[PDB]
Amino acid sequence: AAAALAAALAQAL
Repeated sequence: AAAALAAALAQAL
């Protein structure tokens, strides 16, 4: 979950 959510953020921005 940590990685999944971190990555979401990265892509959005």
